Amino acid sequence: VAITVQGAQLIKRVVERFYPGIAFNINEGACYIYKFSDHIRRIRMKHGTKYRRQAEEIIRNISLRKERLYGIPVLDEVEWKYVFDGQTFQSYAFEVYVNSILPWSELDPEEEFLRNYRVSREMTEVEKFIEFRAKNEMQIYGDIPIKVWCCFINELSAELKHVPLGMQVMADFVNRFDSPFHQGNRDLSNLEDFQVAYTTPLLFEMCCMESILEFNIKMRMREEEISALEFGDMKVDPVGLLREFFILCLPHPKKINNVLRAPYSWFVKMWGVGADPIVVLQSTAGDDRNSKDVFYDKFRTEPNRYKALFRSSFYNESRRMNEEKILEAVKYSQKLGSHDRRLPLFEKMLKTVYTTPFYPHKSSNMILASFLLSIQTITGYGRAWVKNVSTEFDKQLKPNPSNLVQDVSDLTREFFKQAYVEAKERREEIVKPEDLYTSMLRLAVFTDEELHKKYNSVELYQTKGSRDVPIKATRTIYSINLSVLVPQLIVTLPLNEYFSRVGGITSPDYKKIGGKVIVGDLEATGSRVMDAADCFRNSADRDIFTIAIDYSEYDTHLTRHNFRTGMLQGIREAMAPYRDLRYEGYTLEQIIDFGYGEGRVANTLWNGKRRLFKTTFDAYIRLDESERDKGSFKVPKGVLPVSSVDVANRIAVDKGFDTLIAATDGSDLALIDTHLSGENSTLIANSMHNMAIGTLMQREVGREQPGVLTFLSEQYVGDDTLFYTKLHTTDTKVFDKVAASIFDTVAKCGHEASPSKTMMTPYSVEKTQTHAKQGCYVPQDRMMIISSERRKDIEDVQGYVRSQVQTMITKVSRGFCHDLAQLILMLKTTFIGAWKMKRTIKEDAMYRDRKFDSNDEDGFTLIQIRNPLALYVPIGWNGYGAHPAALNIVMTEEMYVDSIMISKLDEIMAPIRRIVHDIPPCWNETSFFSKMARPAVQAALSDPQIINLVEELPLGEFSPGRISRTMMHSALLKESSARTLLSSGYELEYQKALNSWITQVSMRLGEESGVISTSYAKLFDVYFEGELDGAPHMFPDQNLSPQFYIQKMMIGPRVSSRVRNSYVDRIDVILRKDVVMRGFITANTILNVIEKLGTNHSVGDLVTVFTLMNIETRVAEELAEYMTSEKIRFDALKLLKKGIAGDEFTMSLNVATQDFIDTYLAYPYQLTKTEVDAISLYCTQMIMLRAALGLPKKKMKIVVTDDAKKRYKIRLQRFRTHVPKIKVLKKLIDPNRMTVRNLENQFV
Amino acid sequence: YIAPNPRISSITLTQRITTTGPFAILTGSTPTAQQLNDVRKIYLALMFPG
Amino acid sequence: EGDVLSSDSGPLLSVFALQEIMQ
Repeated sequence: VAITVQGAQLIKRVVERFYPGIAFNINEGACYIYKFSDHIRRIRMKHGTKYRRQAEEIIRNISLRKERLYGIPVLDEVEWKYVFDGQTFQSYAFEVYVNSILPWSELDPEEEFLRNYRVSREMTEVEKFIEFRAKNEMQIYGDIPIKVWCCFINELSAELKHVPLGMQVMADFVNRFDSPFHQGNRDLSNLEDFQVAYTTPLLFEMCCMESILEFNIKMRMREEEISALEFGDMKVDPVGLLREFFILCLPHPKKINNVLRAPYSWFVKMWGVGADPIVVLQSTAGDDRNSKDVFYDKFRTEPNRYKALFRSSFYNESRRMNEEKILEAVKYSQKLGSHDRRLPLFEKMLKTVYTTPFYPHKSSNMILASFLLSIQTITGYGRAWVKNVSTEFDKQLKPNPSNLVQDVSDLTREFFKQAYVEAKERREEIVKPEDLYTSMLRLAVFTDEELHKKYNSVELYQTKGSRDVPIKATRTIYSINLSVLVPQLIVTLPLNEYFSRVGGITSPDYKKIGGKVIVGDLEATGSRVMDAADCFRNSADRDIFTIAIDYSEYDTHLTRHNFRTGMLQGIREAMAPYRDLRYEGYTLEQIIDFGYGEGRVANTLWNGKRRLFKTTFDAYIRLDESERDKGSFKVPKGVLPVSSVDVANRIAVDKGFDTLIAATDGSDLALIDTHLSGENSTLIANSMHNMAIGTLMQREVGREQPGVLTFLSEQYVGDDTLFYTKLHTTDTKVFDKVAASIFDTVAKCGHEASPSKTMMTPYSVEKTQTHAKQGCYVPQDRMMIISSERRKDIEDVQGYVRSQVQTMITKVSRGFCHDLAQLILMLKTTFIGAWKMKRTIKEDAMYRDRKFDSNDEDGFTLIQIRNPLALYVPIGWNGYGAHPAALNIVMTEEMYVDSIMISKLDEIMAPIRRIVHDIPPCWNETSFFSKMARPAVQAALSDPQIINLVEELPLGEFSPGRISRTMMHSALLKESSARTLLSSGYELEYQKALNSWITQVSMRLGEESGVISTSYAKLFDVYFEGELDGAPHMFPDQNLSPQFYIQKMMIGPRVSSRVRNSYVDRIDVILRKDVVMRGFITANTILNVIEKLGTNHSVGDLVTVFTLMNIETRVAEELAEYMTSEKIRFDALKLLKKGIAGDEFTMSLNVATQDFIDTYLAYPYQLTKTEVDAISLYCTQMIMLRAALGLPKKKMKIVVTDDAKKRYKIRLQRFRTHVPKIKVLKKLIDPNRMTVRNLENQFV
Repeated sequence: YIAPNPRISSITLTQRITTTGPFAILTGSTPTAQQLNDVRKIYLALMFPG
Repeated sequence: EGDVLSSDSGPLLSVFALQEIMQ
């Protein structure tokens, strides 16, 4: 019944189907075979050295399998005809697919490429262009080949006795068509064949996702022990909601899903808002509307105050635009596919969306609301051709008295001026001429002629870039030349650091400007449920009416000059207190228009993908005889080149459209005057543009309809506004006039905010893709498991799947099934390093690198199939660990000796016990600067060489610096060659480090002297005693598996800040701020320098020791006081090694905080500050395992008896982890510390 | 040159921790190769007195 | 060199004599 016994039979059966002649034993750590293909056999034929048997050996091992080398069997990969056992179905979706195909008739500039038919022996001017696009657009790179994904569902559908539709349309693709593509399993980036259609990998990636989405639901529906979902009155089947959706996209899935995701997201926002009894989850927090310290009460219901408000004309107009958006996506697919049926289950819900209720306390309404958010992720990573279009500023709106353009431009001048003043109070100033060159390392140049040169030329220019996104179409990224970005670095620096803090008060009548705007970081620091608690409590409040407008194509109306001049007017007038000092000869007012000049951002030439027209061939050669030029600009491989646009537009249209065309030089590609995403002021400026617009929003509402709609909060983030207001009348006519004056303010600014995008609702909040509904948490999961952003190279396979399980902690936290999230990792633990070995071996002997023989030079590489239960063997024993009973608990080596002593885990961890100390090891790979360096570095580099070299060869730790500059020089050649060149070196290392591997007995629970881990708690016993309250805590995030619902029930959501971040990580906060310190060195780096010397003779010998790290000099103050603090304050000198409590579900719980100790911990008082953390980090995993089993909630107490022999073993083992014997003569630390002097008298 | 016993300063000069002074700093320091040459200048002037 | 080590529990009072193996 356990996941380790039932699930391991399935992943073994996948290997029993994939490599069909493999005898697999579970109790072996990893079995080894090999296989080869003749793509490399043909190559050394061409160099002269012919081979003995060309394909005779291939005949020997196809189906007889009778040959095996060195005793190691040789087994072939399965063909495509057999991955579904030759099954066939009716599959009405598949016959919709095959009539929705079209050859040689597509528009060559288009966003998401349609169904092109592959006909063999066709032309090399169209079909090579279509093969050029699909090689860039349709790529399924990642960590797992897509072939074994299709075999995995074939094995998984049999056990659940349920057939997914993604396999039904795939099983008809195997009997009529042989092989869709040839993905090489070594690199996963090459797809060199399409047999019937160019969009065949998109056909599978939307099918290998379609199958998991209904295995996720059907497993979850039995966990809630309900038959089907329940819209507010009627029964509804969730799989029919997806099968009605999968048929509609299947003509053109990247285009259909991008226009159908808008009514699906809008439906979940406005569901339970119009019903008269409304059930909320009563919350309580601070007086500010943005306070995050929230306390939850039980569920209750209340009468709706806004019942008659939804009879208005704002919602009735907004609903028919969304019912149109359903119908336009339908009519585009009713003709391109043969189907006459569409969406019959969803259309019955949108006709009455407001008045139907939604109750979160029943699970049959929370799964359905989560499912519709997770519908849209089948066609992940929309990769799209973009075209190069210009400014076209005749459409740019000129400032007028009748328009608000000049009033917007004078508002935003007073906001950059105000951000500079309020950064002066937080000690954020401009950079100085002294540290101008030192402060240039914040990015990864400066010449008086290179700074005066322009870029509005065909000869020299700027070059665009592009990077992908999860569901959206591919957004651009701007690459600016580094000569003219440093003038933007010097003047936008006290704005990047100022809005970097997380705290803020958002009141409109407050005078300050920093709290009301906020720019987050790359990763969400903390959880998502934890730091979005201000969104939850305002959907649970009867008197908050939130307004959140949306700007469609924000840059096209940021293109206007009104925010360009008004920003630069406020830059110049605020540099007036800095008007005397000169930057390298010239003033500061001259250099701001070197980063915001005319040939910098006003009018610059940009080169993207080119314009191109589809024409005939006979008229092409009659004109191309005069203009055959190249060399100025390049042309894609399908297209035929000409010189200019003016000879390319005269022959433009053709009924046959045989051959393509492209202008190389005479194009005049693109000129843009718009705030770039690449500048240092991207997220600072456009969020201030929402502030200048949003302040004009409150004025016209207050001047046309006064007394109504008072404003209480103002949150401005990237391309979003969020007003927390309250409405003072439930009127049908008056509210219709207030909602009209909001759109008239945006339209008279220049933008066009859609009435279907604008949100004016009482009981629903969306903010930065976090949906809050009626006091609870409705989650989406757009993160996916098949595709990826770029091709991923598995360099640290110990640390890759340890990082991949973090993105599987989040998935089950949004409602994915817990055990289905175990089966995915147990599949994904065997198929990672299978093709990372160079040459073949013979077992129980040496490992052959060179062969020089015709037999073994055919069997090139090996296969390494690890056991599926390598997920559960803990770290430090050459395999990564996650616990089977709960995914959020880190399996460590002290947890392995505990989890076998518990009676409720003798059945689950019975097959785990036989594979420990059985697994193979892990593929664990590991001039200008004379100006841009601190004077700690320049004095150390301009030294006499007789003094500079003694810090390099004999002595010195020196983890950052000139050799790290060489590592920074190794980081810039890293991307192609240095990753590949050392990959030839680690493989010769890994064969020796595998042949010298002996599976060693006598596991140890301990660490070195100068560090300690969570395994320190095994010195003492632990007695589960006491009794606590069995009160079920209340929490907003419903929709969890029972392995996660019971951890949040017994242990509530946290209410304070966690204390377990030790003072070793308090100085990491000092090293987190500096980006010249953040990406390079940290606490494990800086404590090794304290390991080289403690207890010096003067503090003036103390401040200077980290200038010898040659990074900074200011933060040696924080290392002056804290070492003086640890000379005053007690400390255990050791560090803390851990890998636990970092995933975003553990940060939400009330574990590892100061209020967690006071009820769940009882420890002896003779323990230091970093020893009580090692007990508490042990104590967190014990209680989370105590709750996820069903064991009774007790108070964990570590006990020290009076057994005078056992009191001696503790005083012997606490001593050696505090002070080292031999290393005292290395550090020359004094033993007269107060903490280490107590150890004589602690336990006695 | 013969140093004294290292316990003759440990029981009486650095005997009380949580206090430092002029003497308690000088005990934790070893002479360089040139300060040890100036000790040789002290002991030459004590043998040839005036 | 030539240092020896044994099973000791006195953290301060025995490592005083450990430098006597050094000197």
